[PDB]
Amino acid sequence: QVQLVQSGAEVKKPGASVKVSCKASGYTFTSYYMHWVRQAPGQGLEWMGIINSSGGSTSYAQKFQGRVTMTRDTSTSTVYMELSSLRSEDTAVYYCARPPRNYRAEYFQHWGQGTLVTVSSASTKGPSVFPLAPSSKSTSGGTAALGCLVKDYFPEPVTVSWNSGALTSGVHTFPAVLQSSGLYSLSSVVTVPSSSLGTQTYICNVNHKPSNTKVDKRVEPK
Amino acid sequence: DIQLTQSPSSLSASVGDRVTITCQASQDISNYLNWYQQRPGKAPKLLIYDASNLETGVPSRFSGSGSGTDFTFTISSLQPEDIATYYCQQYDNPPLTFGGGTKLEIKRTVAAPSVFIFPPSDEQLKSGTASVVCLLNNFYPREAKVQWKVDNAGNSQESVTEQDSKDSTYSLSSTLTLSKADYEKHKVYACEVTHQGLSSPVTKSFNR
Repeated sequence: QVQLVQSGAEVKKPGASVKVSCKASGYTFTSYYMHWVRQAPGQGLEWMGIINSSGGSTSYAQKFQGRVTMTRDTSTSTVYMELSSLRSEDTAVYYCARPPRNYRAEYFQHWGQGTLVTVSSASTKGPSVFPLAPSSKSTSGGTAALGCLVKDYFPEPVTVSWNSGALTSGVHTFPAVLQSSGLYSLSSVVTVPSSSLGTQTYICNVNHKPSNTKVDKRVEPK
Repeated sequence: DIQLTQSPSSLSASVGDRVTITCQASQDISNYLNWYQQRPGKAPKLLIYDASNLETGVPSRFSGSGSGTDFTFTISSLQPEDIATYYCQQYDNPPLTFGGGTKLEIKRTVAAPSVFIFPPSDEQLKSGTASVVCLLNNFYPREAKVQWKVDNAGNSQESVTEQDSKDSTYSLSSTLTLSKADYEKHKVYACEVTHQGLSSPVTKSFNR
């Protein structure tokens, strides 16, 4: 299947640059254009520009003229978007997207997973992961709630899974809140049968790519 | 640039309802107008291209029509998994532009929150801070109130999930943070939840 796997999230100081990669597979790289589209948190979609995988000629929206550079390596099927002289309002999820064959058809049939770029003076901190243990006070008629609390981390995001992706039903991972300390805290919870608490192990898998933190915490009853 | 104006901004409809969203272009763009679906946490997804063509693999309940300046997008039978923000996009003239988005929520039956409370873990207390977590699970509609009562009565934070694709509910996480000493001081930790599903506020508590 067609895959566009994008590089990881990162924080950059104002005035610095980011280079976001997008490795493509499952199709003939050079037969397709690649576009870039960005989205600031809680906002709409903004087109940045287009590169021809064949040859590398580029065209950019006026507002990024002079600070965006799109390139591509045809030998690694990778597309690069570099944004220079970063400003606060460059904080966004950046997407690569490919349209169909041209044989003008600019609708994006495939998207990357997005890369959060955060423009900040603050420095990267990994998270502390604490368990929210199932108790009689997190039980409700045979339904028990457990979770884990991912605290004091920067920048966004973290990904949480449960039992390495096996447990998907009943899972809520809440949007991160920005504490007074300038750091983010998040909680992930899951509801399970109270029957399960003695028989099944629950482990939350927290991953913070910017700080290269990968924690696996077992949550057990109190 | 070609502006795209989308309407409504947001809407709530019931499963099975027919839903139509409109896009207007600031000038003639013929039929170079696409529709994308952005579900919570996910990248956008092409549903309709060139005003009316249904992208391959997209359910038949999605349709689009129009030409020139006025376009429509229709969901013929609204499904719970259709919760999302929908965007139009023109490509008649660069720069490619998007509309502002239409947020589509599901209207369902009233659902009261399941309230749970979590004392701070031992590990976190070792570190000198205590976070108490109050969970309001699977409730509808979205408006909910949480008041923290420490010893039966300023620094809590709340967070609401997007509407759940499965059962169309919301969930809410509230966290009260304290120094280890201030936590060890008080005895009763409660969160009092008010919501339309409850005939009266529910207090869920624990004793340290």
